[PDB]
Amino acid sequence: ASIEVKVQQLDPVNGNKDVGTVTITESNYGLVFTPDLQGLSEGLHGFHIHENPSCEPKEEEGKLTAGLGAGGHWDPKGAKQHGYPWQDDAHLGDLPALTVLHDGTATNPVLAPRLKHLDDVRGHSIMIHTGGDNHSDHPAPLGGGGPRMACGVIK
Amino acid sequence: ASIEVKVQQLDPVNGNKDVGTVTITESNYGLVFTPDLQGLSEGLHGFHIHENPSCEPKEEEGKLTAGLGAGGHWDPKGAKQHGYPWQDDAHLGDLPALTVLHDGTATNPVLAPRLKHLDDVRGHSIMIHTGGDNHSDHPAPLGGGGPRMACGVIK
Ligand SMILES: [Cu+2]
Ligand SMILES: [Cu+]
Ligand SMILES: [Cu+]
Ligand SMILES: [Zn+2]
Ligand SMILES: [Zn+2]
Repeated sequence: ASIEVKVQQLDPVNGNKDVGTVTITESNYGLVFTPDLQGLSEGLHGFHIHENPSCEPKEEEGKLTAGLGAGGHWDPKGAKQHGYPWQDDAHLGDLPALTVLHDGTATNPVLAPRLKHLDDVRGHSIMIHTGGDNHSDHPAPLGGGGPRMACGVIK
Repeated sequence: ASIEVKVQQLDPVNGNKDVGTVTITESNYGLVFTPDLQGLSEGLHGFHIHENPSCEPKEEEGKLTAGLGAGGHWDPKGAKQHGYPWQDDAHLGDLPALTVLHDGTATNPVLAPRLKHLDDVRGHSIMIHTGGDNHSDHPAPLGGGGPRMACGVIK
């Protein structure tokens, strides 16, 4: 079983652009997210499951903000803090950082040990940030992910 | 946990050079390897625990080859197959690939779900290859890691 998520670079002005997919599979140690993306800025990128199954933008203080429609990091256990994928008292949506190579592609799979079944993540969104993820709210909030650069809805 | 492993770039001729550390800690989901490395080549690199507690070279067909003193991938359960970090019938030493950014640094931690206790890795070595890791023995053996670029002995 698997879930192929279509991911798009968010552009509230001229329209979202397809950048590939992220395929979710189950392993004996948790859900595995295998990316097949391209056209992205090289480096480490914050990667988390957000609460709403939406990648639409939302007006925030006069600005149509990319991906705000997805809401915050998925936190069904009410951890109320950003952490490591292997930290029990961190948002359940906190996944390992995504690696984008020099050529703008991302194909390295990552494991989210706290997620066990595919049905558990359906009805939410996967977000890729412009910044990275140090898995802490220190010194920057939410791992320093910053703006939402790409997103897909898990169905 | 906390075992700070000193890592060196391997050069049997010109001499080895310090490139930083890899700190190993225990999490509720397995051992976490947190790198703090510099001076490495950009890209994903094969990252595995090798059997011998040595990073010394060894003669291969008359050629003193970097890191061969470390032996092969640590495979205490006799999987005799290279695979994913979350694959039970793969070498127990198979870790997630290490990400080295454009600037040559690596700070992104990775989880090895099948390694449960610090002591299990003591008495072995941690290897960073020149090539990447597709977590398979095809089309290249041992994930295509190829030559051994950097290494550290786990005390
Ligand atoms: Cu680059
Ligand atoms: Cu996020
Ligand atoms: Cu290796
Ligand atoms: Zn979070
Ligand atoms: Zn292996």
